[PDB]
Amino acid sequence: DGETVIDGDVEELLLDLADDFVTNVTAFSCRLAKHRKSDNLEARDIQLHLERNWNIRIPGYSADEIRSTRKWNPSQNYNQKLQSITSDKVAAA
Amino acid sequence: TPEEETTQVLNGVSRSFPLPLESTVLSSVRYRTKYFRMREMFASSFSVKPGYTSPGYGAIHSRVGCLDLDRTTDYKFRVRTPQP
Amino acid sequence: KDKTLEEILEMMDSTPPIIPDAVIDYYLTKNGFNVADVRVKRLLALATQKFVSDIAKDAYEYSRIRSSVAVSNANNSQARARQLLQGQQQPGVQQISQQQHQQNEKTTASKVVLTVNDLSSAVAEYGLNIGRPDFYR
Amino acid sequence: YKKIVMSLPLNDRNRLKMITKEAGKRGFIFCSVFQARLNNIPKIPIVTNPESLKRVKSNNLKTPLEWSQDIMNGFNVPLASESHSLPDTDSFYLRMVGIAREHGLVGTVDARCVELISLALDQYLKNIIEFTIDTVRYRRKKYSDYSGLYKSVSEMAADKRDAKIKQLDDDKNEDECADEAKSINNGNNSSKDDIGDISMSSAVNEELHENRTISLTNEDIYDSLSI
Amino acid sequence: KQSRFLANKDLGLTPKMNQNITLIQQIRHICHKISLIRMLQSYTIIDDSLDIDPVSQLPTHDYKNNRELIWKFMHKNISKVAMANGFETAHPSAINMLTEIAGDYLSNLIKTLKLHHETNSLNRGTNVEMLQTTLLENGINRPDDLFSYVESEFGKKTKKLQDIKQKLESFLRALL
Amino acid sequence: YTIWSPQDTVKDVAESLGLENINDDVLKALAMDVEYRILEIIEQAVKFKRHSKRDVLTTDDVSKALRVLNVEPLYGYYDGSEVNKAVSFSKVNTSGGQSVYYLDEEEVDFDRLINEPLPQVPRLPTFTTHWLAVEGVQPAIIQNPNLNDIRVSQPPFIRGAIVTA
Amino acid sequence: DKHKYRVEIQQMMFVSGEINDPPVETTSLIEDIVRGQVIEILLQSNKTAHLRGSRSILPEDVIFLIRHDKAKVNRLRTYLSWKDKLPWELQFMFNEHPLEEYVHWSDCRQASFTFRKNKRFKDWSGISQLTEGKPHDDVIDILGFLTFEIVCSLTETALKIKQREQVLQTQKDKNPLKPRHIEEAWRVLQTIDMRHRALTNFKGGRLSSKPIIM
Amino acid sequence: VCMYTFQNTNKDMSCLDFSDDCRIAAAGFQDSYIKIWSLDGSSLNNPNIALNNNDKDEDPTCKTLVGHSGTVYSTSFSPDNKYLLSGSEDKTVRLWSMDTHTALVSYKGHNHPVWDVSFSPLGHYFATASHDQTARLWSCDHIYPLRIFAGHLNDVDCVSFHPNGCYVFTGSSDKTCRMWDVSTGDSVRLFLGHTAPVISIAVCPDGRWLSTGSEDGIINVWDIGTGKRLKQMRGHGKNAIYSLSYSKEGNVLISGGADHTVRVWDLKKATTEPSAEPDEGDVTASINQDIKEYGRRRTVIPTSDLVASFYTKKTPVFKVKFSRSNLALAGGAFRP
Amino acid sequence: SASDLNRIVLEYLNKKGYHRTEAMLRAESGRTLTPQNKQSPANTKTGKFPEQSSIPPNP
Amino acid sequence: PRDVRLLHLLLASQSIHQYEDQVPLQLMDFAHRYTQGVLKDALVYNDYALGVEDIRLAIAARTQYQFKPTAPKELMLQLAAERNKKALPQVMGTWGVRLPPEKYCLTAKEW
Repeated sequence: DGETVIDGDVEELLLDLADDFVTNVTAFSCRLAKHRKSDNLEARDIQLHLERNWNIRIPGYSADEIRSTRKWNPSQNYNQKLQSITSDKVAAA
Repeated sequence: TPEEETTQVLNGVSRSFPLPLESTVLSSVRYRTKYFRMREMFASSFSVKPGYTSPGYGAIHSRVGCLDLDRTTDYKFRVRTPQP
Repeated sequence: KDKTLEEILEMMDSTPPIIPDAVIDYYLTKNGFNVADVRVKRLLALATQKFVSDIAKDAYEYSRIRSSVAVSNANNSQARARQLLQGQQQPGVQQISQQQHQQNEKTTASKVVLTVNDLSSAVAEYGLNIGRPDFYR
Repeated sequence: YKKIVMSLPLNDRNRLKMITKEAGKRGFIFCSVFQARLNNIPKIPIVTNPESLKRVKSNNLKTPLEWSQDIMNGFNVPLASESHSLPDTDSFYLRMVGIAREHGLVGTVDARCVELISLALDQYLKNIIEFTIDTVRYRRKKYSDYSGLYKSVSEMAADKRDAKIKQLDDDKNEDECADEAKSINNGNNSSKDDIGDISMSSAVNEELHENRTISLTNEDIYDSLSI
Repeated sequence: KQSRFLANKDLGLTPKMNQNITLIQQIRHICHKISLIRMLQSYTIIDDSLDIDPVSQLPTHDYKNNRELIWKFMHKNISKVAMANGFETAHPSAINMLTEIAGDYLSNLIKTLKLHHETNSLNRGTNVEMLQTTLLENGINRPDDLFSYVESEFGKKTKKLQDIKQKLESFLRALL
Repeated sequence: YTIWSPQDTVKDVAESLGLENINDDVLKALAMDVEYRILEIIEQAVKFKRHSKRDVLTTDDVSKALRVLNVEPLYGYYDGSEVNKAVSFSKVNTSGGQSVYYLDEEEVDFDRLINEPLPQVPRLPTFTTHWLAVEGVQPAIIQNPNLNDIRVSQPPFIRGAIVTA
Repeated sequence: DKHKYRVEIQQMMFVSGEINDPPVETTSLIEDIVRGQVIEILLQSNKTAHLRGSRSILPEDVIFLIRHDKAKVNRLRTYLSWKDKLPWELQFMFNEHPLEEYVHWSDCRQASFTFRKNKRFKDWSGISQLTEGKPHDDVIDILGFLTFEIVCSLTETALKIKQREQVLQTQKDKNPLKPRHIEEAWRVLQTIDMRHRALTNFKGGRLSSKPIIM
Repeated sequence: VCMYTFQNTNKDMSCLDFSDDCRIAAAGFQDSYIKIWSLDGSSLNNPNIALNNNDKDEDPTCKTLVGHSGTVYSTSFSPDNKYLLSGSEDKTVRLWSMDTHTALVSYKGHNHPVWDVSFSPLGHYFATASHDQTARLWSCDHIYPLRIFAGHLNDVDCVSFHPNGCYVFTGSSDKTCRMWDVSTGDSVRLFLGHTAPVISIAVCPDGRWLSTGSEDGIINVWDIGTGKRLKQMRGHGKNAIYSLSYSKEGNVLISGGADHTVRVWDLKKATTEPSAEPDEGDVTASINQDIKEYGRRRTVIPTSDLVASFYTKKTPVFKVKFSRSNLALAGGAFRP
Repeated sequence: SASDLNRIVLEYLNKKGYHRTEAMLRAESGRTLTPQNKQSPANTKTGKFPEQSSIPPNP
Repeated sequence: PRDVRLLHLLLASQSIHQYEDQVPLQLMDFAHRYTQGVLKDALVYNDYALGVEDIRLAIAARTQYQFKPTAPKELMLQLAAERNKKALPQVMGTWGVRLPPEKYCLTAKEW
């Protein structure tokens, strides 16, 4: 169905894009590795930073510790207040 | 009285200004590296003529930051300046 | 054979979509690009209609899953059709209506409500994030 | 004053709070010149804390004389705009260790996160190039279950930079792709970074017709044109 | 004087959508009778000829390019398609958000086709290729699925609601 | 603190996630940054208000400070018969130890939304000219003001200093 | 740990294309991909089923996550026909309803992921780790069928991109699957559809989304 | 002052402009039109003797221009008066021919909304203001910009040339304005002293004095040589000063703002040029702002430079355009 | 804080290479107003049109 | 509500006395979504390693792509200096408005 090729100005543009992408990933990954109170720059920092923000979703290098599973169900005060809101919404009618 | 309470509430709202806790300065890789490279060439080229000391550390010979090993979340730090 | 675009415009020559001409004309002259072909207007009307049919259908799935009454009606559909078929003439009523009253005041008092907390999840599938809180404190 | 109807139904705890706030709650900075200065300067990690000093002395990590050399060697990498090719493992390693010495990490950079960075760049540029490719063309055989050859230009990578604008870092790179990637037809692009001067239209100056041979500044730019 | 809005109101997809809507409504009515049978065993029809008034159809009024009349016709033609799925009651804010979403989708379609028409790149597509890639880059991945949707919603759903009506009518004849 | 919330608003979203107990330093710094972002929306909103040649801050003046600041759009703040301040702040209190307001809304049928008639549309724009001044005084036609009812209408910070030739 | 399901992964690879004794790394990567996909399926299904108000995950609650692929749920319905009515359907809106190696090719298809018992599956995938209730009525059979489909489709597209990389390599200068083939097959299978992107294209903000399950 | 009041614009008419000979008016709407009015009641159809067909259409002596996809925030007429330049919030500036009523060229160099386009004096090349804190110099034959004017802290609101077309003046929302060299690009002057977003700027036909108005209702004048303040002007309400215009021969400033007034200012009172005061009193002078019923601190006190103020009765003035013969034109929309 | 700004200005000129007489004369040039040009809008007796020489402007 | 009138006082503190009704509702529904996303990403970053530096990481993760960038004047000055290297082209001298070439104008196009 056809071959698409690239031109030189687009090559300089995409190479500058990649050149800034590298530093923008590793500068936040260094902050995560320092937030983990360590000194080495492991691969879980980079995989977490690319999973949460860019969602590139690289298959497993350390992607079993990165995969954190919370259910995001609310507290007991919040379901109480939702009961109060539903009670007023049914007592209004 | 509600009058002094209202004027002191409006005095309180007129004094609160927020700053952001995290602001990412819009900059580049390439202009930062080229600034560093040109400053390294022209810093290694000339001399300092100090009063007592010169700025820089090993193989920098310019104004270099003094970020600590801890407190990496601090907003300011010291720099090097030729002290007489 | 998958229809070419010329066949689609040749069929839009005969069958106009739901969204009429002047709505497409207002959105055209609101976005620039004045076009004088009626079949491109009908094609964009059909495209917007199909996209919101998909969004409202996914909202219908999200609103039929998140209610216990709908999944219980789908589970006990023919099981209660048995009770309705055994609901013959008046000799034969005493052995039924042990479960009919509760789901009778559930299924006949339940109308399907297109809700903000349903559409926000049906378009969070599509890329949005419509975060409306439930109270304001 | 005149806001008695509105400032009164705030509760007593809220008003007793909001008659106390002031300026001087923080330790921040807000001078943007100084923020740009601290984002510009290269910083080396030092040690004053004794527990961290014994923690960095035990794991055989060195004094700041090595981290300053590591800053310089991470900066001196031929970054990928100059080489016109995607970087390799040693360039990745040296740049990432220089960045990690900038942020404070005095440890060692792992050897698998470099390959992770490589695959990250792979999928990033593949996403960008694919959503530029499927806009100049409608691939009929693809996107279906039953013309020639096109080159993507910089105007196209500006045109689908905005029709799908979410695909970028939103850093300097997208700013320069929006600001400087489009060129007017007298732009003189196939150049040698200096031939767009005005004096290269007006005649190479010759040499040494003088006892003291001091020349003019319009000849110095012809001298630097050759290099 | 008939306004330009009510021109194609009976021309091929509005009668089919109206047949879908009245089949949904008149098999939502047999269920009320059988639910009444369950209780003893213990309608507001559509109208599309609504015009504005003849005074606002005068050429001294901008009856074609103001926000509120187009917003009301979008509201009507989106509530006409949010009930072909099965909804029968909605919050106002839900239809307001759905009309905003349809407006932004149609504006993005016209903006993408506009950007493909007036680009100064060295490779502009032809008349049909720009339409195909502006259908591709937002919504439908091929042109043909539109004809599938007209097949799916007005050729398949109508016989589905029709034989559900026939089976429920035979069931009501078999009950009493 | 600052004026957004100590805990009374941010903490009721912290509980909406599921997070039970967090320190007040977290809520202080977090609410300070949240209302800094609110002011950052407000400043681009007043910029769009000024360049749209208006005096109120309509809902489409903050909805264009969103696209500029790349914020995901807040859909559902524009409805039929778009008038200036289409009054819709009917938020209903709910009791307890503190206050809870939940924004009641009445459900409606579809067949009273399709069988509902279309509103009035005004005339298309025209202009009309007159003389504001002929030599530096105002000729007092019906189209001119009276210069003494300008006192009783507007305060001198939205009408400025009256002087005449 | 890992490497629990290696022989069964090889058995499911054999049905799609040629086997040629795939290495330890390809089987390990397919195991970690399937172990991630099962956790994402259980998290999304538990989030959907808790808001109904029942911690027991229903059989239709996991078919909810694959409701778009009508051919695949028809395949699931035919797969549930040898064990000797969806809530979102068109009929179920309304309240009331009326009344020589071919044998070796086949036995690999009868070999499944969790066919024997859910003993190694429950502590490998961690069924009890994230589920608040007791879901096991038919969630394990669907969670076996989904992983069989995931491995089949994943090795199918990995085979096709290995063949296309082979023809690209023999055209540039002029047998086993590797981790790079599985990773680019994952990149092919994890691209978001165009209709699930249309409403964020002209506004510039980083698209946060969910991992697409097969 | 001849005031052009536009009636049926439901708060969706942005800043307008009049041409020179005052025959065409251009108003940018919030729904992506440019509306073109013949101010003489003329045909505005440009037949040119062809007379082919189409009297079946409705011409209300007014043409609409639909090329934008965002809201038009500024609009500028060429001194040739045959072309129109419309800047929108979709990130283009478009060019329109005023004698066939179509679009000619799209101009794409911004990534934020465009707020103030303005031609040159000689019509050579136009400058542009936008939200990205930079002004851009263009040319009508080049699709992409020629200079980038960067150096402001907030975004640029207004733009104007020196009357020779050799410097550029940009005012910005960080309470300052700048004078830019048009060739080297770098700023030559920075004028400090305001307390609000500078919204309209204008430089006198002499060229030695710069005047601008902020959103604090205070006009002020500097001289471009010293760069410091000669004096200010304190008669407008604490509100926006939408437009600004100059006397053709001499210095009399006409300010049409947001407080529904059009005010007249003597530039040469407190300077070293007194400009020929009369030799020999009034009753209304110094008693109008000596009423002060609202309070001393809650009222405005005008400078000695303000002489007259024409109120418009509930319509605001978007545009003041001083014609050649001591007749100014104001323009705005009837607000309720 | 304006006398400190004056001192910062004087030290800036001293370090950026302005002689004491040269800095004094540039200060005195900066203080006095722009005088009056009698041909201010270029009156049509002693004023000329701009050149149409196809070059861009240069201050 | 307390935050509707607190937003009234906030809007009045920056001299905004005319606005519509749903504008504090829009500000509250922005602040809810922003704080919910920030606290969810901060719960992720605290399970990784709550506290204030955790919130700082979670609001530095999303400062990088949506809101107004910080101190952009020196990058814009560098970019301006890259554009203001080229001297200005030759202009027409026939005192009018010159168009681009005909293919670079919106006229030779077809529907």
